[PDB]
Amino acid sequence: SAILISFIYSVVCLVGLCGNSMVIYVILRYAKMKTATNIYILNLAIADELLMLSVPFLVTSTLLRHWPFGALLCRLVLSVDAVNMFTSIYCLTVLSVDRYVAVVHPIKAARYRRPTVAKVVNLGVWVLSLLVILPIVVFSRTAACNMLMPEPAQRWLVGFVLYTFLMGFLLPVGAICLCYVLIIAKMRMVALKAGWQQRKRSERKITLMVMMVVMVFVICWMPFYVVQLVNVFAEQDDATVSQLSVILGYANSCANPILYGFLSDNFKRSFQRI
Amino acid sequence: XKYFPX
Amino acid sequence: IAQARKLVEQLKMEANIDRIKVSKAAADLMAYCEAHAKEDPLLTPVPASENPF
Amino acid sequence: LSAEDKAAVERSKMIDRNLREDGEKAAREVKLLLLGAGEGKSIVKQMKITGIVETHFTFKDLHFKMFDVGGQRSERKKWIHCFEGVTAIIFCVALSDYDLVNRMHESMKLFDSICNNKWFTDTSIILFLNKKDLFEEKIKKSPLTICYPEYAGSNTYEEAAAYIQCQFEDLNKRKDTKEIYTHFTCATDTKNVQFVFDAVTDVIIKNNLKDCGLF
Amino acid sequence: DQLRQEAEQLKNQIRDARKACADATLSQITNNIDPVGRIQMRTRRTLRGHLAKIYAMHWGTDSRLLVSASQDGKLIIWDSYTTNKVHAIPLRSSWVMTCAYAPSGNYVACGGLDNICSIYNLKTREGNVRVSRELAGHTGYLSCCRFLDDNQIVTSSGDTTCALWDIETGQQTTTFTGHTGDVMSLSLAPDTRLFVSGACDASAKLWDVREGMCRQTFTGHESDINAICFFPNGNAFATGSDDATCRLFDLRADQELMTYSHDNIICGITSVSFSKSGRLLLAGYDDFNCNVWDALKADRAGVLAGHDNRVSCLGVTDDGMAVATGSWDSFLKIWN
Amino acid sequence: VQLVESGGGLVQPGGSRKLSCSASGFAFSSFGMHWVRQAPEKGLEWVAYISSGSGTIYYADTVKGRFTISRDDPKNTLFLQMTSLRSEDTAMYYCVRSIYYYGSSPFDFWGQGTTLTVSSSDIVMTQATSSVPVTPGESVSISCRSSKSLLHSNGNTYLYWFLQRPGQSPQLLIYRMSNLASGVPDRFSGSGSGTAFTLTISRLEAEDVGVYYCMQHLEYPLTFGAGTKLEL
Repeated sequence: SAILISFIYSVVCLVGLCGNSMVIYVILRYAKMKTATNIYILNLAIADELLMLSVPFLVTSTLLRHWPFGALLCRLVLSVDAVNMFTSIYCLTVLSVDRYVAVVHPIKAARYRRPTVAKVVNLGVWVLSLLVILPIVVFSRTAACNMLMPEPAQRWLVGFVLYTFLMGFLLPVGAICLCYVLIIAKMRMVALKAGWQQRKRSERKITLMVMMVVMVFVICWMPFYVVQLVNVFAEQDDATVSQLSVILGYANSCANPILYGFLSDNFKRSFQRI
Repeated sequence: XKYFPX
Repeated sequence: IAQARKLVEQLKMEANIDRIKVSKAAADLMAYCEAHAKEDPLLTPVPASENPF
Repeated sequence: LSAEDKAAVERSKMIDRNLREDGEKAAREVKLLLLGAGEGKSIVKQMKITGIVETHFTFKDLHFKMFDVGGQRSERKKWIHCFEGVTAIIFCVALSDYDLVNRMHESMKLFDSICNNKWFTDTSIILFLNKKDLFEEKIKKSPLTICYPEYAGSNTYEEAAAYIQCQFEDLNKRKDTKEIYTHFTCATDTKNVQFVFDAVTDVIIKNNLKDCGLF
Repeated sequence: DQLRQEAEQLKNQIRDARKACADATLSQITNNIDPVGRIQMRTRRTLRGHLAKIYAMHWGTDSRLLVSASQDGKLIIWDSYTTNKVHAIPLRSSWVMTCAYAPSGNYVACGGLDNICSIYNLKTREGNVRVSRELAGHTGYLSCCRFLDDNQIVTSSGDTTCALWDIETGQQTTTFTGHTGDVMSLSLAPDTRLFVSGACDASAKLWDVREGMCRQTFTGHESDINAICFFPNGNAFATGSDDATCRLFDLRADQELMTYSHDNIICGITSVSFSKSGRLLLAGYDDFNCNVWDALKADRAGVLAGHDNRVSCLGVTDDGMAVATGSWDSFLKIWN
Repeated sequence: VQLVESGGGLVQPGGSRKLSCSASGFAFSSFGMHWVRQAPEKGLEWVAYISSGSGTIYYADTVKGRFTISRDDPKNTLFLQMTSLRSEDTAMYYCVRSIYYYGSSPFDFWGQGTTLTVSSSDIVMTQATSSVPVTPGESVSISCRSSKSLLHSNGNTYLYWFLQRPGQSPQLLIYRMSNLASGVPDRFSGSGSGTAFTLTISRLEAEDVGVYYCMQHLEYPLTFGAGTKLEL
């Protein structure tokens, strides 16, 4: 199972790398990034790429059972994984907010929707990621690369687990579900009073798309953040479900291009160019 | 954590 | 009839003019192109020193 | 570099900032191209807040600029590309013209020329079917089949008006791209402007979904 | 009634005249001349700031300042060397289809579907660009205005006419009629004594400024004409139409010399220009790019494909050091 | 245009005072503004500069910390707040215009100025001559020398010439050492290069008698010459 799961790990890593790499390639030159949407897509692609490039390390830690890369590598890889995962989840939230303030607030938002605002918000997302992930570097050493915070080790481990759970699954889901239900509402209230709307049209396409950018995100990360807690507050033996949970967590960063990428008008045109 | 309790 | 007299006058005024052969026209076109070929920056690219762009 | 070369750069940056701020204010105005064969021109009087005739009005904190190009006698092919990008096209058609003359067929021909135009692939058309009052009396006296031989329905407003509306909406060959917001013009103070605002906000919402990738 | 017969005969006579003086086939005259070769041009500068399709640009006689008009209701003056915006003139009518720069540099003009050529004064106390005049009198739309001096400008319009104005007064001092279609382009001779226009009747006309009467007519296109330029010698001009073809006409032979076309090109030419030597003919196309032609061989010599939309305007500097292209993607490019 | 100045007067040493400059007849907001100073019987010294949009402020090394230059664009006003005044601050202060774009003419208009009195690496421009007797019709050449080449790598020689007739304010004559301002005849001209600069007058005439000043705009602080008086 170790060999087959490692092969699947490599396949997923390369697929995500290809997808997000082509994303940045399309957005840098053929798209000619001007607006905030392109900045956010660029930041998300960078975050996704950085997260994805650390699969084989984990696959060797699960297969080799040791860390033959050095303590500094054990710290750095872990830190980069936390940074990329958190900033990817935050870029998703910032994209979802930028849309609510672009279809429901299309007038006053012009001041907010500027490239400078996008860049400063991106810098803030990266800074927040680093601030919330430093406790990893501060307490990461070879044991098996893991965290060995001071006693009570269990207490610090639940504190960090709940910190990440909240600040990287709940605030996003609570600000990505809301920002997408208040977007459908606007498409409904302003559809009946158009003088042409028969059976709702163009809502059947945005109500299924919107309920597909949230299910993927909330189904790739729910298993990870539930099995974690379950396991701190309960736990079990034999395991290997952790492998499934982790692969799911890394899979959300392979489908992101298929949602915020190839489905964007500029992305469609630029990909048609090549 | 990533592998596995926690 | 409304504009069938001035138009014919304009056509007549256009016709009564000397017309050189196309060979001479080509000759002076080529002569002008050759005489100014050394000072056409787009035709002959200039070094990076004498290039404000 | 030099003191005065950097004051020029600062001036250029200020000009850029003002251009940005003026482009932001222009994108919140809804440009509407006013068409119609032989002119509901004069539909334009609804709100009471040289080639093109730009009429500016306001409704619910939304600024409307209605550009009328009736005075331009030149070939439409040479200046219609200028209006590529307007929010919508308000196309007024007089219902009380089917019996006159043929004129309704001219309206249909113009609607086909404009809707299926290389420049207005995604530009929604607001079809204003006015003169319905006179249309009632006309169909009461003269059957609607005068203009539509294929018409096989009761010469009554409820049916004739709907048949004409479908005969007009069928000219659209790109129903996936654009949508025609039909409406039977009735003064009713703020009734036509209300419909124009509703259609314009729907179009704006579609465009913003397209611009955000959300659709 | 029967008077139409004579005209036909006269027409034949005219043809015979320009058929009698045709014995060269210019393409056959250059059999022994070395080709220009291959011309690769790089986008030296990119000028950004217009938020809509730009429709016209014009170079300053200093070869450093240029003016460009766009549908965002803006007339921007660029310092091409540093990409600096010198002036940003807000326009009353955003439907602008042409823009000019005075040879002195004191004034810029513009106009479009408003039927007026507004003339703006750049060098004023008060440190602002005020509109110094608004020339009305056209019943079509302004398609091209080109200054003669600070007090004289020549316009063309969609009402099938051209005009020559006086600034201090604002009256049409001359009117040039004879086109049977919209006039879409203008070009003033280097001596500014006689200009040439190209209309939608698929014909060009060589006028006279002082007299006010047409001097020659030039046919050969099978579609409407959108661009026209004069050769540097002022003895020939190039026209670009919607039939995907550029043609060169000689004012002395009263006949076309070269046709610049290729089977793999089907779009229409939007702008035309020459090089300082008149040895390269630059033509902007609807296929989103520009093409460089060997004006004496008719073979293409390069391409300037860098625009993501229709190239609408195109112009070469007076010193010849640079080319500028404007396009519907709202960017200008300085090539060299 | 008009640039009126108010606030001048008599204050005690160490006090504070505000000078106001009211602009009328030009686009104040698109104009850089300078505060120049002239001691009772000495030459000009640039005191402060605030850019258009107020996004850039410069001060002389003699006023940093205690002089603040402000700008009220909506009401077209310029302010100079002075604290801890000294006897060296007694002078007439001038409000000066400046626009900066390709081909502009900075320092094209000066105010009349306000008198302030109180009780008891920089480029150096050398204008050696301090008096020159002349007769109408004679051609005179005023000379200026700088301690550093004013020619920039962009081809501009940032030298400016001013003229101040008795009981008047300085009046720009030449900008960038060759260009002739608007409102001055072709009699005046300038030429030179790299620290060697000469003005030239042909067919001199009355109303040309005054003090001709030199200035460099190569870099801040802006420095003036000592003034070349020209009498009969």
